[PDB]
Amino acid sequence: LSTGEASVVLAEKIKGITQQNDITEYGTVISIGDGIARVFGLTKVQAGEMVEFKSGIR
Amino acid sequence: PGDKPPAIEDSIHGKYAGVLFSSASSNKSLNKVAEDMKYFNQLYKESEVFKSFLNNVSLKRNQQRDIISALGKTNFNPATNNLLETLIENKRLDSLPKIAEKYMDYYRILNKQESITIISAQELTAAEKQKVEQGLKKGNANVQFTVVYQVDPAILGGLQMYSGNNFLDCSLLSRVNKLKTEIAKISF
Amino acid sequence: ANGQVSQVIGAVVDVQFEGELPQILNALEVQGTQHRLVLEVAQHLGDSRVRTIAMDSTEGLVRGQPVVDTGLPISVPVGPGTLGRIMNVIGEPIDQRG
Repeated sequence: LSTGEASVVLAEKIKGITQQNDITEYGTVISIGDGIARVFGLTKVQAGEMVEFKSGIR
Repeated sequence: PGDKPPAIEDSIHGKYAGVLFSSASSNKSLNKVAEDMKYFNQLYKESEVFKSFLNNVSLKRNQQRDIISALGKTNFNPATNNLLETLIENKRLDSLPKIAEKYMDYYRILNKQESITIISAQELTAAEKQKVEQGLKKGNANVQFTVVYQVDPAILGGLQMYSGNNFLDCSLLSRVNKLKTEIAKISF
Repeated sequence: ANGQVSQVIGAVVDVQFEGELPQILNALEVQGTQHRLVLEVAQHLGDSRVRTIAMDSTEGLVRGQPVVDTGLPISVPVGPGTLGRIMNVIGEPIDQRG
């Protein structure tokens, strides 16, 4: 083991998965139901902010 | 030591930490797993990208397995590797850091070394501190310990020791209050 | 048939899918049942799981049973042919009239 494995994990992360877009502006829906969606990685969002989904619904 | 962790808890991190300690301590090894989990703790706080990976929950199981393998397949006790595989299957990867820390706690409980803290108002002279060691040593006389000092109390000329989880009060402040209270309840 | 029966709780049935999930309100059909069992998607619980409501009795189901995603909500036959014909909730004829 080594402490420099961060670069190794970072490299595998960018290529291993076709995901992880700009988290600070984008997010992923963990679950949807009962008129509620569990968005993921939607950091920097403000309380009451207006977000938009894929289909255009806000 | 009987494949029995120090304490049994139903918490998420507690459950995995207890099972790992028992399973690890079962065959032959406890320190190997301790170093493995310790590595994750250091990496969890040093590498920022690694933290976001564990906290990530929307990631797929197959994706998590590929990233874990990229980190390292060797230098980790089989108990640690089997633990990670279980978390991915149960979506408990987010609870990885707590499990790591919780595991070390049990290991630190098995550690015999303990830290004793002495609290005193007046500064402890070099010669005075020497006498404190003989008292604590002669008191136990069967276990090694490390002494720590901290002098910011409200009592005056009082001694209060903290040894891991035990507290013994030899402070003069306790004596003063005890007498002033009994002298009032004389009921003459 | 990219779905599997993760759990069965009375009439409610959860289907474990892989990759893309069925859109909400879609109609899922279980494979291997005695009679056509259609499941209406109600919500996506997460972790590649979806919660559906069974249109027919869920008796005799098994965990891991394959499920097919119709891709659209329950589709019932409409038109003048339904006139004078008894139709089921899933569009099947129960009048023995073909």
